[PDB]
Amino acid sequence: SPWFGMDIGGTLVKLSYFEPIDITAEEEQEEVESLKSIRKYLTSNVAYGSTGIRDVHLELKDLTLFGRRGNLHFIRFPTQDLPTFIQMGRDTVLCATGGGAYKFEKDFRTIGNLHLHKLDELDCLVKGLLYIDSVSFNGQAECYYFANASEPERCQKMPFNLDDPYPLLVVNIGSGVSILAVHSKDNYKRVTGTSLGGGTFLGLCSLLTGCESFEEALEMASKGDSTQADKLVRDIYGGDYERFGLPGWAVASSFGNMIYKEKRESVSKEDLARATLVTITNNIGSVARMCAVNEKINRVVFVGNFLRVNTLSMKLLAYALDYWSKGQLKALFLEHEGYFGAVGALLGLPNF
Amino acid sequence: SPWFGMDIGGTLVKLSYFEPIDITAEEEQEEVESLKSIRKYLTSNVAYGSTGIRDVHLELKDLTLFGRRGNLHFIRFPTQDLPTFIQMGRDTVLCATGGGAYKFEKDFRTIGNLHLHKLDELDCLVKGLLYIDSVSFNGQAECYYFANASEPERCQKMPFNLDDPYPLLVVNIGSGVSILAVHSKDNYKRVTGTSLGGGTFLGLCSLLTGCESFEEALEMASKGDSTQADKLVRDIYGGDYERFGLPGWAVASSFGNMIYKEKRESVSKEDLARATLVTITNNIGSVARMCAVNEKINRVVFVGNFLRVNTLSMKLLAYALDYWSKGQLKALFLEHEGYFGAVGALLGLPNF
Ligand SMILES: Nc1ncnc2c1ncn2[C@@H]1O[C@H](COP(=O)(O)OP(=O)(O)NP(=O)(O)O)[C@@H](O)[C@H]1O
Ligand SMILES: Nc1ncnc2c1ncn2[C@@H]1O[C@H](COP(=O)(O)OP(=O)(O)NP(=O)(O)O)[C@@H](O)[C@H]1O
Ligand SMILES: CCS(=O)(=O)Nc1cccc(CC(=O)N2CCN(c3ccc(Cl)nn3)CC2)c1
Ligand SMILES: CCS(=O)(=O)Nc1cccc(CC(=O)N2CCN(c3ccc(Cl)nn3)CC2)c1
Ligand SMILES: [Mg+2]
Ligand SMILES: [Mg+2]
Repeated sequence: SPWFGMDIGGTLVKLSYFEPIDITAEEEQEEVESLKSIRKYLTSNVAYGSTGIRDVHLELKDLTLFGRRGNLHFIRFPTQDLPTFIQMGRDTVLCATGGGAYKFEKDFRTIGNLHLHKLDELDCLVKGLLYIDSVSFNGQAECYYFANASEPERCQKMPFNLDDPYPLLVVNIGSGVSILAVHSKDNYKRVTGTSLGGGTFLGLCSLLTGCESFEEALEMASKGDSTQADKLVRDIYGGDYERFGLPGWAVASSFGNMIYKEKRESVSKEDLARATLVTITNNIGSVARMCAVNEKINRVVFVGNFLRVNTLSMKLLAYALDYWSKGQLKALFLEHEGYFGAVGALLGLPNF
Repeated sequence: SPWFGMDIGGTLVKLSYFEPIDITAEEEQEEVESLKSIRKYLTSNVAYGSTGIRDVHLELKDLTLFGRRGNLHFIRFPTQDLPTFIQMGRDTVLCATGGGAYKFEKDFRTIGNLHLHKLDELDCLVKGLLYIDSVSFNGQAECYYFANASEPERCQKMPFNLDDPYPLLVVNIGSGVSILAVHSKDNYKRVTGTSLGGGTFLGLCSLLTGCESFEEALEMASKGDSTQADKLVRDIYGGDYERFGLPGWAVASSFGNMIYKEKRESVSKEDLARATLVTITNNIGSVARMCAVNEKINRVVFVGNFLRVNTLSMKLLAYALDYWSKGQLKALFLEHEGYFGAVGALLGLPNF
């Protein structure tokens, strides 16, 4: 049976596959032809169907897992296309997490003799994050931060060490946002959550700009000016609100300038895309800072796929968390953002 | 000179006017004709120009202020129409607060011999809130709450006593949101703020629904179904996420269902109006709960004009704060929501 780990989220399905590389000549013969077909199909292709993609750059090579050496692959496709994935399988023990592990449980059982073990989203995320950081990113650091995020000419990506990870605040930005407090390998809790996450950015941007992909929305946002839609502190005061340390550039009312008809007619759809990204990202950073202060944790790590190929939100989170906390909080990022739940699910395989 | 108090916000100008009713026959003669014209104009009309409105139902009658008896009037008009207000005046000591007191300072000085004293937004709000509650709403309670907000058949407006107000968390929902911690009459601080406030609701609703007024947006929202645009917990899990006490009706991703083109074509503009209101209101309630727990305050009072003639957001805030805090936090409301800054400004008159 192939070694899979699956995280079926509200938007994307994340799959981690361990490809054995220490296969003996005897094991090759005893290998069923289906096992050879799936290993070939997954390793000989980087695009599966019309919506499946293998993130080759994230592959962990020559990893010792469950006593065998192999390569850890990372694959994603939209949850909307899961019925196609299941239909291909109908023509194995599967450890699955995320909300879709429960919603689509009966659908997975349509595969004959398939064993489905539902694992919790929290346990898989924590165990997956701690594991990937422990085995490193092919010798490189899994965790990184943006040094000197306050100054753009110095803002550069730099590695960060998590050999003593606790305490840790995990901000999972998926369709929504989940915030976890990790005090030990077995002591972690979900602090809170907010429904304004990646789905809000993509949903609002589609309504406002007509964008047809997450990548197209980011490209629109890169060419836009969010101040054309947002009302700033200087729009209300004429300058900085120094009594409470609020600079003039700070946003006072997101989309606040859109109450005037003349500015709705002048705003570009690139501006609305940027304003949507800024609004969602700033609110997540503010909520993350509030939970960090209440939980008394100074390291805040951001995961989920809202931040993939999304450097603007990362830089925005890095600058915001450093400025507003006056340097006491650290925004941290991980190379394998959206796959930790799938890895944690795969790590539950020996328990069955 | 007339006794005015003005709060020039980013969206609305709030004006409090004390009309003397104990005027003697000698004072009437010594009264200049301009003083008689303005008192007549403000008391003989409920609509000033095309955008000014006097909230007659909020008037405080037979109030003893500064040693004289009189009526306290409450008037509002859009900040966009302030140049008209100033032009009418050009053809008096004015205590003004809000961001517009600084932005439009030079404009007020165009009125000959006018004395403009800028007062801070925080001091006027706290002093205005505590004053109106102390003198009551014509014998009735200024503060009220929604009892049994968990059960709709029992949810009813009930008075609330604030004779010992401290501690108190004030959530000022204007264009943005400001959150204040009030520990005493002279010990209060701005905890934090979020740019997702009333301006975000009105701005986004105008972009999505083409609404042309705050009242029209609320009427659209009353006829809509926010679940047509929001992705719920049951949309991701198929039911309740009982591991973390999340019911199936809870929103997992605001506007999250709008990532699918088929649902963007099926959603009504009434649904988008409701989803905008719910998204903004729920996020404010969640932020208010987080600040209340960190500040260790159990009474959260909501002010600003985002909640005027807006019972849905009030009921939403009342239900959310009671449910998610498991009954430990209380959502409180005040009859004179958006005028406390203007009252506090007027109360600074003896200091000049
Ligand atoms: N190719 C993509 N398609 C859709 N969304 C993408 C894509 N790439 C990045 N994203 C962003 O990543 C977010 C989803 O991230 P993800 O962590 O996978 O959430 P999820 O697990 O599927 N939902 P949830 O059940 O709440 O965890 C989307 O809302 C987008 O903002
Ligand atoms: N007639 C109205 N016109 C516009 N907005 C209204 C109106 N009535 C209620 N509102 C709502 O009330 C919000 C403004 O409330 P308000 O407390 O007066 O803010 P403000 O003080 O002018 N802005 P700020 O400078 O940030 O305090 C608007 O964003 C609307 O959501
Ligand atoms: C990965 C879990 S998921 O699959 O269910 N998706 C998901 C993603 C983000 C948020 C949520 C919902 C959530 O966490 N809530 C707790 C905090 N809330 C509030 C709201 C108002 C108030 Cl006054 N107080 N608290 C709103 C409800 C779900
Ligand atoms: C009445 C005062 S006003 O006139 O200036 N209007 C106004 C209304 C609401 C909010 C604001 C701005 C504000 O309070 N901020 C502090 C908290 N923020 C963040 C953002 C990200 C992070 Cl990581 N941490 N903190 C954002 C900035 C202004
Ligand atoms: Mg997820
Ligand atoms: Mg205001």
